[PDB]
Amino acid sequence: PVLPCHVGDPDLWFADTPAGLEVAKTLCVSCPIRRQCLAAALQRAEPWGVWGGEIFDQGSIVSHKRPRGRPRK
Amino acid sequence: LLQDQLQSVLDTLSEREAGVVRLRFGLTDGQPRTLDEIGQVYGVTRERIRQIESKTMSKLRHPSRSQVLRDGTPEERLLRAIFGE
DNA sequence: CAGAAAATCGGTTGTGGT
DNA sequence: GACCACAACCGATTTTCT
Ligand code: SF4
Repeated sequence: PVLPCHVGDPDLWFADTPAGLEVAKTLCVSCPIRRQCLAAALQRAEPWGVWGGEIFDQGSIVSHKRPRGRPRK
Repeated sequence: LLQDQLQSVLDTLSEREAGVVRLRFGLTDGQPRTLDEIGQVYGVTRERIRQIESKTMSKLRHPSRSQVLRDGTPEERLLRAIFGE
């Protein structure tokens, strides 16, 4: 099988900006494996990265990664 | 054989990430290292090395790096620690 | 404008468990 | 004592709010 993650540079899926993670997350939408990827990553409680089209943070899904500074109100 | 291609994916990490896993699994000289020793080489504490190693293992599990490589020596143990038991 | 506040980051400390 | 997992904490920096 050919996967969208395996083309490019993989650190995109572990990108530090919320932007890079959103990019990788939309790249995952084309993956023939996606729901697998997600299930297995949840079942290993991955600490970070984008798996099956979702951002992970300490074993759960975070939807959006917080930016670096103080939050806008 | 095979030992080479993982040395490829190792080379997709930063030097500290790669070296931390190399030392942990004794890939270059057969001897696994303790977290403390590893910290001594990179000038940081053992706990920092543990955090680095956790995240790097997460990266190695990731299909972007691990999918091409699904096919008691230290490389055996590394592949084992990547996947299940 | 000038702080103050809130958050992440890379890292250490403290506690405790085999 | 050796080894390490977990959480709390720390100084720097970054961003935004008053
Ligand atoms: S679903 Fe899995 S393999 Fe596909 S792009 Fe996302 S993380 Fe990579």
